[PDB]
Amino acid sequence: EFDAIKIALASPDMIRSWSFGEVKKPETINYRTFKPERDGLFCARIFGPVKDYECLCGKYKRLKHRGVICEKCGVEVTQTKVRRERMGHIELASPTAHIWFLKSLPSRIGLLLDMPLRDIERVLYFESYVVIEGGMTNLERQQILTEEQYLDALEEFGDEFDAKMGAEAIQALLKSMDLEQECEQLREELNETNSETKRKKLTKRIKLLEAFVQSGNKPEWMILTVLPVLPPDLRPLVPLDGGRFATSDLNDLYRRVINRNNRLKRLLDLAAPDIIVRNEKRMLQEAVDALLDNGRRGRAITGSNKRPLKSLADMIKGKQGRFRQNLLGKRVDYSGRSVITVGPYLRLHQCGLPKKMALELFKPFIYGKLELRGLATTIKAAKKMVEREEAVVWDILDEVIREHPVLLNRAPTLHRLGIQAFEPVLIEGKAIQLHPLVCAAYNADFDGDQMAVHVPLTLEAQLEARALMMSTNNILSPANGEPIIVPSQDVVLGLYYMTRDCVNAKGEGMVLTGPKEAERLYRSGLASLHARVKVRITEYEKDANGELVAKTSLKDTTVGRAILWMIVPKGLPYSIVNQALGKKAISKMLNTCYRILGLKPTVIFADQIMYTGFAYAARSGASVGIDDMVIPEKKHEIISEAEAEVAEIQEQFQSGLVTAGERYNKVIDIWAAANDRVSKAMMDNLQTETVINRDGQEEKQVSFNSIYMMADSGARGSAAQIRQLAGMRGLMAKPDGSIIETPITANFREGLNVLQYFISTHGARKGLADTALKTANSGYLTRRLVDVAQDLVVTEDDCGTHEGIMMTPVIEGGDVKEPLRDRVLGRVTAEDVLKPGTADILVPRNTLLHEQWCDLLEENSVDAVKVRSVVSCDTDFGVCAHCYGRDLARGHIINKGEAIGVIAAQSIGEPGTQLTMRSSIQVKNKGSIKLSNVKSVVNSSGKLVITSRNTELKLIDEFGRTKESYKVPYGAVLAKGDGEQVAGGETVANWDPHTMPVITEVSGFVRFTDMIDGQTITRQTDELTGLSSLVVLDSAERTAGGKDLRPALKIVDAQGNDVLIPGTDMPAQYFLPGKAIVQLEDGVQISSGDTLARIPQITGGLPRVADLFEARRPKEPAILAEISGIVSFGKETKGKRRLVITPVDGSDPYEEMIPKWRQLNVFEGERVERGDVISDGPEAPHDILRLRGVHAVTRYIVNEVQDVYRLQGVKINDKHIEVIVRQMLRKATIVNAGSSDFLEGEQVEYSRVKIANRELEANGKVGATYSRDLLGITKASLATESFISAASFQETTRVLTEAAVAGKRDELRGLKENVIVGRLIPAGTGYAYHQDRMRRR
Amino acid sequence: ARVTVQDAVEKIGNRFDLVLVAARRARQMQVGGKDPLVPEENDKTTVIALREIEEGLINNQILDVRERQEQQEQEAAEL
Amino acid sequence: HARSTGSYSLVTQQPLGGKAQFGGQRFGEMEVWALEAYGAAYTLQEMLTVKSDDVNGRTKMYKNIVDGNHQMEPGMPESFNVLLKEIRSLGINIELED
DNA sequence: CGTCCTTTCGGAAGAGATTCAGA
DNA sequence: TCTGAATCTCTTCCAGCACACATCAGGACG
RNA sequence: GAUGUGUGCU
Ligand SMILES: [Mg+2]
Ligand SMILES: [Zn+2]
Ligand SMILES: [Zn+2]
Repeated sequence: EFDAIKIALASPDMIRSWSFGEVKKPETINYRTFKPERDGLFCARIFGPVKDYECLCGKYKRLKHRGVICEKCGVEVTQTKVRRERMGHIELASPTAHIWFLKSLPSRIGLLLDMPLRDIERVLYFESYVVIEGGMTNLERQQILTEEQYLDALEEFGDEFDAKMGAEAIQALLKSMDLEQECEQLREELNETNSETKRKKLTKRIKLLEAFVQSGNKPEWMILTVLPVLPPDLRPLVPLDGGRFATSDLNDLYRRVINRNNRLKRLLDLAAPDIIVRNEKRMLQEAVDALLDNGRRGRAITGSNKRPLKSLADMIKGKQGRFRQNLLGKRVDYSGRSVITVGPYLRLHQCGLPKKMALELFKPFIYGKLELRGLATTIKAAKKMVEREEAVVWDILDEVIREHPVLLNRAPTLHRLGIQAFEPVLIEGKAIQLHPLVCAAYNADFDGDQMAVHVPLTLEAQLEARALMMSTNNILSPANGEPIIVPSQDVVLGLYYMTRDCVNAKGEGMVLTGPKEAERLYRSGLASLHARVKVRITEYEKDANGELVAKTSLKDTTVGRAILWMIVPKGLPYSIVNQALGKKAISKMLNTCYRILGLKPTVIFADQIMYTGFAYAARSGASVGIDDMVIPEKKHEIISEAEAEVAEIQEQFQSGLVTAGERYNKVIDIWAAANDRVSKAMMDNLQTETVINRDGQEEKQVSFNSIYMMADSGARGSAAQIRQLAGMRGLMAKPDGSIIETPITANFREGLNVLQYFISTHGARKGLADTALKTANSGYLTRRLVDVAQDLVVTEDDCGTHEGIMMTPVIEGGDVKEPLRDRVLGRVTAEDVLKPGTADILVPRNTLLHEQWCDLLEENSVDAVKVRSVVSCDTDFGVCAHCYGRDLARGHIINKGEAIGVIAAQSIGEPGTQLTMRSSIQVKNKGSIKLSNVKSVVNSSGKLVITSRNTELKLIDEFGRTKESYKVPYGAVLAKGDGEQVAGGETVANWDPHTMPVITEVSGFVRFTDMIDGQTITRQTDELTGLSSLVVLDSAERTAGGKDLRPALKIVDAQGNDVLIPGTDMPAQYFLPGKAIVQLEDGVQISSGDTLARIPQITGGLPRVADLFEARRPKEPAILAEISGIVSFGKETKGKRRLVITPVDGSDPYEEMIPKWRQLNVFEGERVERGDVISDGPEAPHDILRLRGVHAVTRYIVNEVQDVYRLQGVKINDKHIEVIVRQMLRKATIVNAGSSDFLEGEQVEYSRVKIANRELEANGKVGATYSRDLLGITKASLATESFISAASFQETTRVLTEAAVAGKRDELRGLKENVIVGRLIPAGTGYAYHQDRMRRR
Repeated sequence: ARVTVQDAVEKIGNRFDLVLVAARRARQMQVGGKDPLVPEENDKTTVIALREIEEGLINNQILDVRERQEQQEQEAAEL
Repeated sequence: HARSTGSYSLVTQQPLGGKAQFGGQRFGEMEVWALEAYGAAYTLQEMLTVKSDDVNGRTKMYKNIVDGNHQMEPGMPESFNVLLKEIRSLGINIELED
């Protein structure tokens, strides 16, 4: 019906066009026989009839009189629903300024007139006068005059020239202003001026003026001459309990405005004195400002209870506005909620609906069959039949309910698995029985949480619920390739107890003839579930072309492992149940069943696993008692030894041998060692406790301790918790974080002291306040992530790009954090990877790297694969299916047209509740050694010293893959060299954490060039050694004579001339910075790489992820070199020291101020490259973007946020983070215009630039060069092309004012605008619908 | 009876076109007088449509051809 | 608690809240994202149009359901018209194009 | 009844607004 | 002595769901 | 019907 939404300013003619009348009397309903007034806020003649098809006076009462307006009261006979669609208007006696356009920050009124906001507000509130049409006087068009100044001006120049006040003066200024002339003048001034702040102010002004010229708006429409009113039914007067009428804030604000408007009209008719009508006009202005946006003024007016009343702008914005309360989400019919219980008898696709709740949800469906079976004749008969709940509506209900799925939602719907569709089973009760295997997906225990049932009505909704949302179809997580149907904590205890061996049994020598005989023997009580029998089992294998071939063997197993083989489907190997199945073992069993036999056998297998785990966990009686927590006999001795050692440390401290901190650290270390000893003793005594006669002498075995069994199986427990139950609790921390130096030496089996229990509560309540304040912080993050990335949808199928990212295994210095296979799985490569049969093509260019290709890549030992990422996709307003890869929830490529930007945001934001909120290089393994960016020299001691900070030391395996990576500082001595086979367990690089040296490269004589004591060197001789230390002072402490003279240590030859540095034509001039102590004396032969001078010198939780995704600049950002070439200094610390970089070939216009707080890793005699660090600290991901590229910043963001997630053991695929990064790179500033029509400093979207340049290059013209921008997820959402998504996300007023002045237009192309409007989202089936819709135009 | 829709997704390889095709066939069986092309087991229209998709004797092309043929026959019988 | 059809709110024609008033569960903002992730476009549309704000397409669905039919003629949610009128009650002209 | 009337346990971007200190 | 960079006020938002109570112009002159 | 307060459950 409509394809776009246009927003603009409203002219007084337009406002009168909307209105069906004028409101002139500030009077609501009569407080009488409840009828509306004559021309009040509620009126029948203006807005419509109160009664449907009835006039107000009662002259017409039927439908045949529809259309004719009455004559007594002028109320047309029509529907009563026209009282919520027909607006009125108020004719203001004096013009009034719209508060939004005056105090939006920036002020549209203030910016359009180039006047400060203080002056505009002063003129608006009648506190001063402004000058219009100064004429041939000494007063200009934008001059402000107070009362005394205006009196003086009237004395000197009281001619026909006039200066005014109020909104009338501002309207006159806006109307008399010419847009085009101002645009020309300001463009000329922008071209002429050189001030950068003036440049950006002028370009903002020009953008506003051009947006006003292009759009069909006028500057003076911001001043409200006519003010419209909402229809009465949108601000209703609901009758409270009694004769009274409930308050409505909008009605109060409207009555307040009309009061002052009428008083102003009466005063202007009475020719009242100017000051009184001036105060009345100011009061009308304040009333209108309170009506439109209450609280944007200094003090919000209060209607009653001393609380500000809700204005028009307060019901569009905020969590309680129209957008986030009634449009983005809403209350829904055919729905209910109830508590959830277990019902372990259900299958994976079944839930259990209460019999009294399904009769209320499916009530119209029951009506449509009671009216179809002839059991009822009308709606009333069937309604009463289901009201009295006859015995015939329970089989009608059992037929309606047959194959009609219902959605089951849990309130914090963090990810998409929180809504799944189940087939209902009618149960007696009031609780919604929920299958045990979907609880992990829902994150729902049964301690009292409730679920909501929703009923899909239409056939398309039912088939979506069955084909997309069914719990059968969701056995893989969308966040990663991990299963989500995993048995937990009782199914795994049952399968662990069943599949275990005890070395004795009722029958242990017997040899069975199949699994059925094993069950027959166990159930008869002739054999134990833990026997050691030999069963003859037939296992199938599909090594043929999808055909199952059987093989029968005689295997040594238990009775339980043979009983369990009756449920494992045909095709799986027998060595999948021939072990002690923990949680991981059966999760892997389900995972291999899924990948070998498909989906339907896995869905059948999961229920069988659940039933046979529950049955054999019930049969075990695996209880827990107090004797199961076995205290070690050695716990007392270990604790006594630790007490003796801390007493010895105290004795040492009293004698003064150790300080306080050393004593504290030693006590903490010995108590930690004691805790480790107690834990190890307890774990040994638990795990190997059971000693059983093996039918011979005696033998040990893994224990059948109940608590140990449920800790070993992974059912419910850990090592830390079993340690806190039987070992000792350990060292507890203060609320600030400092560890208390005396641990809790007891445990929950044998009490806790009154003080040991109070000590525990510090860390007990820290971790509860953390999770209480963490939900409100993770929800905001996932909301911002959804609203940034909300609208990517995989739209094309292939974009044909040869770009991508270089996926390599991540190495932090030790063990590999993530191998290449996990980082490259299920993604389309970008270029053919070369096998180490170099120049032979291993894989094609656009193949999907599934498991088979990853294994092949591992066999050939490749360690760097160029792969196609989302951030490099070339499609517009979407992502190609090949630049995304595997669906990760289904085992194929991503389907064209499905919302990956919502799945990405949910996948990143769901684990937000798991994150918290508050030397030398030792080569570890065997291989070769490589150095990146070699710049080193051989020292006189026989080894190497490195002369570049960006070097990387890589330990390579014998195959050729990179195994370890370390960073080598400046001036670090090596122990071996490149290409030399090292031995594991030796140090290769050594340096000092302090004492930064200025080491040279070649030997010679040293002459202290420009160095005389008292000028640049202070007389500060090291008293410990007595050697005269040539210590150069810093900037502040040295005298003025040492500033213009720069010290140098030039290495000369025997003749005193200049020794030439190899590779260049410049000598070895070594400039010394401040604090550079020199131990060497004059006239001394130097070594090759000796230290001529020496210079002595975070959060990883949820806030870290928020800062990474919002691209906040850190407190102490690392400085980077913005251009390559040589580096030097300029003026002598002009407040902050000026660093000047000079390129070798190009000009050198770059120069940056640097505070002396940060120590420069570079010196005056180095050639730096772009992107290299000039300081130390965390890089802000804008310098990375504009220096090292776009792939560098996406790799930085992905690695940092993935490190934060991986520290907590959270697996999230990198596709999602690349998606959010892509949505963070959408704007692009313009460098030069060219043949395009973009402004110079205009920040316009990247897709617009791409399409414009691609259509320009199709012709003979030349496009435009752009500088890619990066914005946080909160700024990349407010700056999107649709003003509806931005308005519904945040800052509704600030977005709507800009959209109104710019005359913006919304194409409704994302996912949120279609939800708000109410049509089909272009994401699933709606993708096909929208494709047809767009192809029809 | 219906539990898993995997075979239907195999026949119509999108799982989003599957929903539309099955909805079209189910509305044919429900609003229209069309009879199922498979012996039903007291299943609802959606499950019958999904089964017919699994058995292979319906897709978008088949539904379009059948609708065009019946429209042509209705036009011919209109005279 | 359960609800098929009951009373609806006044200004925004949505089902009421709570159990005392025969009210419906709130398909919130976060559940819309879960439906978008699945690609369930028709379920989402019937959630925010037919069993909600859209008054004209809400009785037609009831008649279809007790008619033997399962098909909706969706329209525009009446809460979006409330938003349009409340923005238009400021000095802002917001409208739908063609 | 009828009817008229008038403080204070926040943290980031960002937009005025001032200062400064330099030529 | 006009100008870019460093401080100075003011804006916005801070997960979802049920359920109890209280208050809804009322003071006062005619 | 709107707001506020408070409790509680997730
Ligand atoms: Mg719970
Ligand atoms: Zn009348
Ligand atoms: Zn692509």
